[PDB]
Amino acid sequence: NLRVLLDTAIPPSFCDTVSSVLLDDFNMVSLIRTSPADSLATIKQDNAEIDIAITIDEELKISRFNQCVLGYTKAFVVAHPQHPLCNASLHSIASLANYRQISLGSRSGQHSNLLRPVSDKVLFVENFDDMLRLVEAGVGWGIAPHYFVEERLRNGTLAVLSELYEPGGIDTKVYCYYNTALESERSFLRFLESARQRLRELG
Amino acid sequence: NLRVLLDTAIPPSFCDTVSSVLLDDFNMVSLIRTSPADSLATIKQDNAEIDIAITIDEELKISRFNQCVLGYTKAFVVAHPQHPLCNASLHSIASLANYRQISLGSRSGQHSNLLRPVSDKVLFVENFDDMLRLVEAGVGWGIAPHYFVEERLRNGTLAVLSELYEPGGIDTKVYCYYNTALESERSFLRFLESARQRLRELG
Ligand SMILES: N#CCc1ccc(OC[C@@H](O)Cn2cnc3ccc(Cl)cc3c2=O)cc1
Ligand SMILES: N#CCc1ccc(OC[C@@H](O)Cn2cnc3ccc(Cl)cc3c2=O)cc1
Repeated sequence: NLRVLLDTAIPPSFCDTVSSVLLDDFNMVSLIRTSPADSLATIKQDNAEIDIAITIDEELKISRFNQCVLGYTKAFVVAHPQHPLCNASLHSIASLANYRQISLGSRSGQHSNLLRPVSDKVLFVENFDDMLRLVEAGVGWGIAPHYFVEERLRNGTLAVLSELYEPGGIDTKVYCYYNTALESERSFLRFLESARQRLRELG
Repeated sequence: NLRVLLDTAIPPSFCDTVSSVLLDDFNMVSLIRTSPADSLATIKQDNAEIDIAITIDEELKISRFNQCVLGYTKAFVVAHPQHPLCNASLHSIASLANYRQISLGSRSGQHSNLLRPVSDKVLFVENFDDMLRLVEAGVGWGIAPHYFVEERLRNGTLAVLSELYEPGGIDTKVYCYYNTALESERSFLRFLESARQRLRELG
């Protein structure tokens, strides 16, 4: 009985080639979604008995778990096309700390260095859809995975601000936190390669 | 009079296409090398009057400076080919926290989350050459830029441990910390693109 956690920032499609692989080796496989901001909070609860977590969030050592890199995914800073900072200049990008940010909140109330909001003017939400609702309505700017803002960008309903900061979008590591048991377990190594293979393709 | 800081982790070659560009626009251009672990410590000293810093080190806001991404470079965990952990398994990689690490030290004595040593058994050095001296002699393992360990790897004098953690080597962002003045300054934007172009090629 394997239990896998995937945060909202992982493409849902990524699951496709992965869950096939696990199911070839494991007979029961449970899949769980959390906010990127709740992933690590969740695996630390011992009763949660999570075996593997795929998440963008980073911490330097979780008691029962080793860490490794599955690959990279792109996220963008986005606002209402006629947001003040729409011109996307370097002065614009510096000033994100002053303008209202739509951030993912956390059960634990606390945030990693990676996921903490950057502005004093913050408005917390439980998922990216809620976030992008308020960003379309010009309530604030937010940062969200490619696969969320892909549609709304071509539709002209949202504008990118991030390009002069990180051209091509903000590259962000997809980490795999795994219960120590699964080191020297050919099942997990089998998963690890196909998972990497899969996430290279989505690039 | 421009003053640019490049840490040891930046390929020396990167300077080539860059310093040409700056010199087309700026008439005096001073180039300074520090340890990655001293880069940000240095620019914070006000008398240091650094205008631009190219460094792998990360912090969330430095008073007088904005941040952006120039691109990505690869670093590897390396040891003596017959180091205990030479087999490079996931149990090996987890155990790096127990075996002696050769780390870059810092004037400020303190380290960023990114650059802090991961093991209790640490031996500090001022540069990568000193580091790789002691790692060849099996004194410990260390992590160093590609361009340092490139030679010693083909020569069989050093072995990679990092592959099952991050296949292809540990991708690490090259950041550009720049004095706020240089936002809305076509000279700097001119530098910013060629710098990105240059560092894409070195990939
Ligand atoms: N232009 C610009 C640069 C810029 C980048 C990040 C900025 O802050 C966002 C922070 O609130 C927390 N953060 C950071 N990196 C993430 C990566 C991926 C994903 Cl999916 C979510 C996040 C995320 O929430 C601000 C400015
Ligand atoms: N196998 C394995 C995974 C692993 C990665 C880093 C590990 O820790 C190194 C730390 O001491 C501080 N660090 C982190 N990332 C760096 C990136 C580039 C460069 Cl050039 C230097 C550094 C660096 O010194 C340990 C294990």
